Amino acid sequence: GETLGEKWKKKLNQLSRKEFDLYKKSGITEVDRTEAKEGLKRGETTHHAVSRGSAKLQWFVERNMVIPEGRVIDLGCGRGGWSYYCAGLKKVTEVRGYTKGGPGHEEPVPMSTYGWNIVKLMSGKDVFYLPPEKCDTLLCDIGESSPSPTVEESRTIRVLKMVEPWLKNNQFCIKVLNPYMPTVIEHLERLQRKHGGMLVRNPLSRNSTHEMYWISNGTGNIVSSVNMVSRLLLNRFTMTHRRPTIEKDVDLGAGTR
Ligand SMILES: N[C@@H](CCSC[C@H]1O[C@@H](n2cnc3c(NCc4cccc(Cl)c4)ncnc32)[C@H](O)[C@@H]1O)C(=O)O
Repeated sequence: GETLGEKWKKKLNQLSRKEFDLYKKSGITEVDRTEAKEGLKRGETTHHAVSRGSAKLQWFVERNMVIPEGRVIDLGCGRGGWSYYCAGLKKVTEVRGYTKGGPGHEEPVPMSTYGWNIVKLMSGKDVFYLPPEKCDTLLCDIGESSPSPTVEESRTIRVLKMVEPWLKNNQFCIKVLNPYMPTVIEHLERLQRKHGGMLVRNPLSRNSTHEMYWISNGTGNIVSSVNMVSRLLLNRFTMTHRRPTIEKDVDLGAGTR
């Protein structure tokens, strides 16, 4: 090839575990989960986001990169961070989340946070087998990291192919697990011409993944954005651990819509 991303990946795989754990959060942003974790351990059902995902999606929404509305589909919902977040938003009328669950996979967590009544989370659902449904907002956070970039290329292309029939001039935010492999870039470019949007790096993502998100509201050069991330992540190998920038987690409140 060999792409910058592929060079990054080789370096990452060389790291000792100790080096890996220091590198993965070096200079990133993260929300302080202390209060939420404690609440959730005690079975508290209000205010707390169930995962770091609520803040991650919030970052895109507060920047208008995706603007959830009407019927929201959340593919690979896990515990439900994206779903519960969207459920509290003014333009949102219904949230449908699908996730695999079972061994190796997070189950949805029931909560009584704001707007929980327009929300249904369904486990036991492999979205590769789901036929597309009409939706006003399509979200997808699927993509499992692997030491092998060709395994990740395969997973990423599977996701891109799976999501396309759900895209019908709607709002969207889709995880692209490995955006640097050449075949992925071709698919993304084709998809961009057809459905628009842009690839964006979220500052809350760990340095241990090259994930970027395809969001509906933006434009830009995919190849440039991907290389920018590869250079960033590579540069973060060169210095001692920079402690992450710590921000407040989201308060999702209580009550119905
Ligand atoms: N955003 C969330 C955090 C969510 S993190 C991502 C979540 O997605 C779930 N998951 C993984 N593969 C899945 C699959 N098909 C398999 C598959 C694999 C690759 C490509 C395709 Cl098309 C299909 N079908 C359904 N769920 C899957 C996984 O258990 C995790 O909870 C939060 O805020 O909390």
